[PDB]
Amino acid sequence: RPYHCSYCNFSFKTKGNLTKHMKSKAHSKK
Ligand SMILES: [Zn+2]
Repeated sequence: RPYHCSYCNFSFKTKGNLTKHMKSKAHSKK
């Protein structure tokens, strides 16, 4: 699963999704 948050453990299956997390104001300015 090459799609794990840079903080949580919210894993996805693709980029469109992982990005959806890094898209919203989740928590990844780094
Ligand atoms: Zn996260």
